[PDB]
Amino acid sequence: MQIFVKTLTGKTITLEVEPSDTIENVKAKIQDKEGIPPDQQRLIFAGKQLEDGRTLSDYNIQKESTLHLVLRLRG
Amino acid sequence: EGQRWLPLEANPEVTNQFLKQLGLHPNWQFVDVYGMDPELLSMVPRPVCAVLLLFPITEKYEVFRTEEEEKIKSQGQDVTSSVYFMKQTISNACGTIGLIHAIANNKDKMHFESGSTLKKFLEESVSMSPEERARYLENYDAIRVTHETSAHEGQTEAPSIDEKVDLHFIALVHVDGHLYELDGRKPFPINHGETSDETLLEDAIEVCKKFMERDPDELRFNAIALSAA
Ligand SMILES: *NC[C@H](*)CC(=O)OC
Ligand SMILES: [Mg+2]
Ligand SMILES: [Mg+2]
Ligand SMILES: [Mg+2]
Repeated sequence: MQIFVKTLTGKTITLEVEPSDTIENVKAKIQDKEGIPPDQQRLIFAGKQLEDGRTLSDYNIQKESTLHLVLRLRG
Repeated sequence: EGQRWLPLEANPEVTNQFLKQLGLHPNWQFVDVYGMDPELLSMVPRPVCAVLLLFPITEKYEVFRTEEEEKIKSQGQDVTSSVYFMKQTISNACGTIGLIHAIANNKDKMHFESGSTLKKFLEESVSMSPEERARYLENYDAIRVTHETSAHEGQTEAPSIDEKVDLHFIALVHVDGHLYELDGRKPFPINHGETSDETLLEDAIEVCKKFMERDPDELRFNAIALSAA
């Protein structure tokens, strides 16, 4: 199934995932597409912070859901 | 004094702990900003008294900064005397300067512990010039030490102090009806137009949008809002 990940700038990243995918796996997929290291990624779904060990299913993230990506960058 | 500090992570947990260590009570807390549309901005608790924006100081950005500086010097702008502005004279201290700008310009709204080191810094520097404030920070151990400790916190590992940093923090605040961008690398605050206590977040985000559309190939932006808690 597909899910969409939106950045602060408004860019939409489309990912091919499975309900069984862990947040860690989703971050790795984002790295492959955007080159953003997982450590710098904080994923959000409907206002909730997502943790690496849980799965999309755990957060009830279904097909075509949109997650929001916050970047933990150093200034 | 030529010192170099470590770059701070754009993370509410880190910034809120930094403020706690400097003696500010937690009824104001930074939160993440997930997007720029009404629906996502509605998730940010109100009121919002400051927005810290982390953005890339790329070559394209510097061209704009250079043009902006000359435009403002040649055409003028308004900057109210109420604004507290300090220059950046310490490499990588932008995070601390951004936090100082956010609290300094909202000081009357804050609740400080009796021996708060941030409160002391602000009270002692209240009548200093932007340049004198930078010199004062260069000698203020309490903040140097806290910044260092906070620099090691976060989701990411702190880099080497000599590694290149091309991301910067600026503060956006509302003072006397106008939105001001406070960047210690600039010669003065930047007036971005009108705003109010109630629309600061939205108006600050419009400025953030400008930064983003100037650098279309960059995704490296982060905005945190200092919200009531
Ligand atoms: N993130 C460190 C502060 C910004 C900076 O390095 O200015 C050059
Ligand atoms: Mg405290
Ligand atoms: Mg609330
Ligand atoms: Mg006061």
